[PDB]
Amino acid sequence: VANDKKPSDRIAKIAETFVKLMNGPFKDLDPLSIEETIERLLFILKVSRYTLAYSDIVLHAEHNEHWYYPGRNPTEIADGVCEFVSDCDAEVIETDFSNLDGRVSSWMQRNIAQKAMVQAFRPEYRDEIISFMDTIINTTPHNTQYNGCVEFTALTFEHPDAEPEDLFRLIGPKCGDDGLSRAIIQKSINRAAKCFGLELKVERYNPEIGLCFLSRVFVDPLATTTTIQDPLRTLRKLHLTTRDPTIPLADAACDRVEGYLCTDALTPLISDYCKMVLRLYGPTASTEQVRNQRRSRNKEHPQDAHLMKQVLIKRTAIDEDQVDALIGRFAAM
Repeated sequence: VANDKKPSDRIAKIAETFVKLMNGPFKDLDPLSIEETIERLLFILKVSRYTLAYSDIVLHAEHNEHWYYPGRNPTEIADGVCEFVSDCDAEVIETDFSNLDGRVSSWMQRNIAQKAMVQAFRPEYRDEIISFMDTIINTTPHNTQYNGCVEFTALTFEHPDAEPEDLFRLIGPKCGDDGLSRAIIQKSINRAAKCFGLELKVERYNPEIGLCFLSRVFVDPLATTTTIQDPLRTLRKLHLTTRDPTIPLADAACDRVEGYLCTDALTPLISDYCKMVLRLYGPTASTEQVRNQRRSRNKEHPQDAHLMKQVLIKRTAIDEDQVDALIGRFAAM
């Protein structure tokens, strides 16, 4: 659903200041060769060749590590999240956007992303990048840029008397559709989204139900960095498999449970399901080398185990006796 909601006059100066702060000290850049882009990490290649270099140079710089979390290993993500929650003393807010790529306006697209790319890249490459942006208007970096712009707008609205550089220095971790911010702008974020024309969903941090971030649940971010898959999103749908019909059910289930072990080995109410899938569909599945040579293969802390159990129960609103009964039923099947 395309939208053409231009922002107000005042917000334009805030957006320009945010873009300039994003530019930082990297005035000049050069495009990457086709071979280097191909070995990095059709239609994706032509934009990737420039966008990967732009991200790696500007968005992964010294003065842009405060907010651009997108682009780091999951261990690095967990470390950053724990550091941010320690800094904010467990006072953080979560942002959940609905169809951001389908809702970003033309003015935002042509005044944030296009401006940033043109300022980052060399003048001799202006035509190619502008043509690529025009083709885009009619991937990953766009969401991060939108999140950074919205964070800058919120910070500018919260403290209009501070210098833009100091305001932007407080930008918290942001990664695409998910991000973190101070809880003091919980109500003012909705007005900023309305001014830009975006829809924002915000939820106050609650230790009883855990914290939601990148479909990951932090059981107790104050002390431990233990983290698990989001139970709210996956439990209601994990019993149904959305793989293509051509794949046997056993191979898809095996890949799903292998990923779950790789990410959620010691999570209550999921380990039992994964083990029962491995016990039932496991022997009936095909050879694992066969599925490793098949395209659809990629189409999918012990100390606080008690606390993780209680946090999962709080997340799923299931009584402990009910949880034990469910665990017994799952294991005995």
